[PDB]
Amino acid sequence: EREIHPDTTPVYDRNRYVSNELSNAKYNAVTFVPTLLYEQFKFFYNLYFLVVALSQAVPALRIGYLSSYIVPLAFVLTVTMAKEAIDDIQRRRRDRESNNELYHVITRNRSIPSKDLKVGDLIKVHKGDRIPADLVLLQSSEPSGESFIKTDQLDGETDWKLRVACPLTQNLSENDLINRISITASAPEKSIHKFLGKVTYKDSTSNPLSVDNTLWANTVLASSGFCIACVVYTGRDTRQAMNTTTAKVKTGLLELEINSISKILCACVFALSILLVAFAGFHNDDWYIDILRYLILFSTIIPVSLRVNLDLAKSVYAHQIEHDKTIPETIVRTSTIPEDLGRIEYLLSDKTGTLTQNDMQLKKIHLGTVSYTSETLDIVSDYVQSLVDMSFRVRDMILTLAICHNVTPTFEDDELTYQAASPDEIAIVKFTESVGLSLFKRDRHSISLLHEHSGKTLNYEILQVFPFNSDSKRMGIIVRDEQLDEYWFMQKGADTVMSKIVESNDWLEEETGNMAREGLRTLVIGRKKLNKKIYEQFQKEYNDASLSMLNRDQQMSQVITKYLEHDLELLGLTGVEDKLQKDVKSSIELLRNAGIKIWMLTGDKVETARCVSISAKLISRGQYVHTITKVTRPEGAFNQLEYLKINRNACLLIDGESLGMFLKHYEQEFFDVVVHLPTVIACRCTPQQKADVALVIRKMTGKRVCCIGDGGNDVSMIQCADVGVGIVGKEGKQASLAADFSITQFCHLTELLLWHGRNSYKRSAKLAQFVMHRGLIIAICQAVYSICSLFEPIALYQGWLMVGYATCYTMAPVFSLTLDHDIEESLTKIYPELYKELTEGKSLSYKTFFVWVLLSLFQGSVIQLFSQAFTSLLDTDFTRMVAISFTALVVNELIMVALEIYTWNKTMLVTEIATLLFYIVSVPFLGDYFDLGYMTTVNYYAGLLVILLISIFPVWTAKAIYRRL
Ligand SMILES: CCCCCCCC/C=C\CCCCCCCC(=O)OC[C@H](COP(=O)(O)O[C@H]1[C@H](O)[C@@H](O)[C@H](OP(=O)(O)O)[C@@H](O)[C@H]1O)OC(=O)CCCCCCC/C=C\CCCCCCCC
Ligand code: BEF
Repeated sequence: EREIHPDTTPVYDRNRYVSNELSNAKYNAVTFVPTLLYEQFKFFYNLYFLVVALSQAVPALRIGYLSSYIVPLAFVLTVTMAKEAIDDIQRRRRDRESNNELYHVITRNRSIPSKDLKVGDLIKVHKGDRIPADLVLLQSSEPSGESFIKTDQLDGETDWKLRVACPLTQNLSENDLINRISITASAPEKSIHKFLGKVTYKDSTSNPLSVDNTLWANTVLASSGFCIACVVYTGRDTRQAMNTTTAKVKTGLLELEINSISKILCACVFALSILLVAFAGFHNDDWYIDILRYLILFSTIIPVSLRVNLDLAKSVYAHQIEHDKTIPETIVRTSTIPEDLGRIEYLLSDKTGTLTQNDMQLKKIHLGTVSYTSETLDIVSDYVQSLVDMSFRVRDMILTLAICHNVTPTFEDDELTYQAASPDEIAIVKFTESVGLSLFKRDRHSISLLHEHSGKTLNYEILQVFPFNSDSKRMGIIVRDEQLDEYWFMQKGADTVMSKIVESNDWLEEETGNMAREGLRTLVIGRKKLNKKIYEQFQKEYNDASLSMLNRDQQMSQVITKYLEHDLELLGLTGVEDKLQKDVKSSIELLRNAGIKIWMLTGDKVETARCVSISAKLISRGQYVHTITKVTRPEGAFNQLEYLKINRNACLLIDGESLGMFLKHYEQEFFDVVVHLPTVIACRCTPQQKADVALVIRKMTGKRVCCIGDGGNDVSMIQCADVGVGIVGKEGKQASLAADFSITQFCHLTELLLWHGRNSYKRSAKLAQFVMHRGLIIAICQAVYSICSLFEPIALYQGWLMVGYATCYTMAPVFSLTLDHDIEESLTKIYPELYKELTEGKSLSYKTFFVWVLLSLFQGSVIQLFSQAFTSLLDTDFTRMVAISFTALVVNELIMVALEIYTWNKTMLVTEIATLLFYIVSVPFLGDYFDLGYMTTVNYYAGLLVILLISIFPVWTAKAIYRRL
């Protein structure tokens, strides 16, 4: 439905149509906590500390100070809520910058910004004015023709689309246009190639509307004066918003691993409590309450400290990412999953924006005996300047390059600009202009040049034109010169098709083979000289062959083959290139060397995809490069079967429809094939299919899938991907406004993954190691005391020492791990292989958690038993035993932190000593009610030395042995 009339003031919004601000907002305040709380409190490693601190609801379970349980619970809750709210408001602030762009309007008022622009308010978009919503172009810049919009940031196609103003709206003028014109459009739907509706005028006047009559979403107007359009859809009705899935919160692999080991740790301490209660036997005979009490005692430190440490180390990780000057302006969007980087194994990359700047130029031109590079412009320049032995080759090559195309230049000011249907033509004409034979004027029935040096202006009359078309790959024109009465035909197209029409060309195959190896978009050009009457003979034949209503249109092809394109002289071939992002062709090599199966997923065409892939070293110097294009229906399984037969070592290049079919019916079989390949490339992939592939890879292989992109083409992938990165590109930011991370170019990803991610993961792993170690050591010490004296475990370290060990005395060196560096900043590039060592669960598997358990058990057992050996269990010596136990326990952590530190930074060497000397100011100063004997005699410190020596010698020796081996 949707009858839209200008003069929408009576129903201006008024809930009749949505507003145009596409905010990336989360958690409306009326449902902020009800969502965040129920989200974070479902994982066991959080529910554990919640259930611990929610004890003391029954008085029988009061293990100690209510402060020890409520305080840290509130601390973690408030810190998590604050971080989440800060991230949300920061995203809203950053998004506000693009929501209220300023758009000149014609209905009323001065220019009003977006979020005030709504259905049907005419926008006089200018030049590079990013379109705000879905438009219907009612009037162009008055060329009596069309206007161009480039889809660089909507579907990724690198070629500008053709859009034509509606036929009846070029004459109405503003007065009748505003008053009552009316239009209608179909209800919003997916896809970026369909449209339906009608324009309307007084009485029954009506005309059809088609995809070429509309400008969509963030498509950017290109190379034109201005145009008048009335928005049709807006507010999540755009073709950009409709093709994008709802955002979902994501969780880190490190969080999952810590949950999986916290399950085991809870089971372990529950088993220890059961053992203690059953061993004692006579503990009140209400053994269930006693095992519950012991469980609550043993669980008071580990999980609640783990959440604090992780959530306050994520802040350091995010600050380090956001602050580094080697990756400047890489502001992070999602504070969570900063450590997930470092365990990435797949990387689905976009082509347009991330890889190619969509800038193009004639890198090199070859025309037979020699070749000319862009740097050697001087020779061709002085050759062409004399246009008005090899001169007859080069001059005519350039004179044909400057005339055989579809470009149309226009002047907005003293400078000219190019409106053309393809960057290939744009670059060809730009090269001609640079070498001095600039195109200066264009129109039906006339093509002209402006000549440098001599200042002459050349005028040619195009007699017929054969536009570029798919499955033809040839474009040519018949040119009638009038400076000299000569007729010409000049043709341009793909070598694979033209090579059958060119002269002997004994060198063309060799040159093309050595040309395309660099990924250049090879094109060949030829000519033929005609006369006046022969053109008339051709026209008679072509006019007859153009008979309408007859199903013999191939007569025209036969005529052109007979007369025009049979023996074209070979002027030469030209190599157009895609300007890759800085340092891409080595960054890809580094990433692949680290073990990441870098793929390519693009919305572009197959030829350009292959050319960019070959240019970027994504395909090795020699590979099969299998092609699977336009396969439909299930019967394409023979392609995958032949791929298995080919036995790997053969890159795959697949069309978007083929990928969509294979991922639709042959999910598992296709995945089992593509997994072992070194690289996959997709072409013409719609925004949904990239997200589908990203989901399927993770679902099927378990590995983690990075995704990098820019523009609304990749929002659906970045949201459904892991650690999804966005690039804030020129002329648009919508992708970075929704990505998890942001970077100004693709070169940054090398450092963002190999160094920041790896260091984050290692820091978090070792920090969790130490937290669990310092929890289990005290748990084991209390359990050993209960075993060896039959007293309740809570007797040892009773009072303020539990708080002082949970926090304060020993938090600082444990947090100090998050400032270490595994390797220098620079040495990441020289040894990319290091990142591969994390490919397996080498840091948080049960096989390592149990080793930590054994080491903590030994440490605590030695501590407690040797304290008892150097003291007595009698209550007379309790205040001495507790001291020789607790001080040794604290020094245990303050020594083991220094034992497992890789590089000694200034902060660590300060904080370790500053917490040891804080403990020395601790209970030995105001703690006399516990942990106090004489504590000065030599027999005390000798025993402490012996305990510490026997405690650390195994870890020191093991570290030495396993660093020697
Ligand atoms: C509407 C919602 C309502 C909620 C409101 C809040 C309720 C109460 C708040 C808190 C409760 C208790 C928790 C206390 C901790 C607070 C932690 C935190 O929340 O995070 C905030 C900063 C982040 O840093 P900032 O302080 O914001 O300032 C930074 C900017 O973040 C940073 O962006 C700027 O640089 P770029 O990154 O942008 O380039 C920077 O200039 C500042 O503006 O948390 C932290 O500060 C985390 C700790 C920081 C790490 C410190 C050590 C590590 C760094 C480097 C190591 C190098 C070695 C040094 C050697 C020493 C030689 C002398
Ligand atoms: F090249 Be993608 F569409 F940003």
